[PDB]
Amino acid sequence: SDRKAVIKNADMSEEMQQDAVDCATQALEKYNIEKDIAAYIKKEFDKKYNPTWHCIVGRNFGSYVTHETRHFIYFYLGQVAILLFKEG
Amino acid sequence: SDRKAVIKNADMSEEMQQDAVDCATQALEKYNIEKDIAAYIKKEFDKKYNPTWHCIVGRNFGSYVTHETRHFIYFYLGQVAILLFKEG
Amino acid sequence: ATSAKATQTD
Amino acid sequence: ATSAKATQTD
Repeated sequence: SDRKAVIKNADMSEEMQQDAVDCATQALEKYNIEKDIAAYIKKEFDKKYNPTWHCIVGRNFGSYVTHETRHFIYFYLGQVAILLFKEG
Repeated sequence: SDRKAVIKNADMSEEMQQDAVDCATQALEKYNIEKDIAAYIKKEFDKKYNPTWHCIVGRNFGSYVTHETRHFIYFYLGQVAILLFKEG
Repeated sequence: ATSAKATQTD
Repeated sequence: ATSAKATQTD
């Protein structure tokens, strides 16, 4: 819509990266609270791309996670950072 | 040391919750950058309590994750929030 | 064996 | 099958 997608680190097909950005755009259009945004994104990837995804949405965080190959993306959408990854 | 541990949500034995707080205290004493803090905590729980843990450290984030029973803690230590959980 | 959890910073 | 990743906000 108005928000700039900047992908920072991805281990993920470009189709799926575009999905991630799409999902997060829909989440940001629907929700204002970071946990709700993360939930929307997580639930839709669990549906679309199989469980089990995990999503963190915020302006200030660092992380260290373990993900399945080809199932990791860390990106900005506007001023919010989104970590989305599959493990389990 | 000086930082106040405030546990917000836990699905975890009280022994392990104390370990989590201990680990994060050591991390904060050693590291200033959130990703490094998260890495220290993640790696030590992978060692002490078996893989696979995931750790997020920050002042602003929401999350939605899936964890194994009895292997979840979300807490503050000082002004930083720490999410630490096992999945995989 | 698992649960889903939401967290939000103050 | 897996990798570990670190992320840090700007």
